[PDB]
Amino acid sequence: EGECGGFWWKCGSGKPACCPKYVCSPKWGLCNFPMP
Repeated sequence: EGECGGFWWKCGSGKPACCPKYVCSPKWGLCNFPMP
C-alpha cells in the first residue's frame, strides 16, 4: 500500500511524490534525502 518516496524511490512522469523528508532528485528520478 504505502508507496511513499524513501531513500531511493523511482520518481518522474507517472510516479508518486516523495515523503516530507525525501525528495525527487533533479538529475536522477529517485526519491532520496536533500543532502548527506
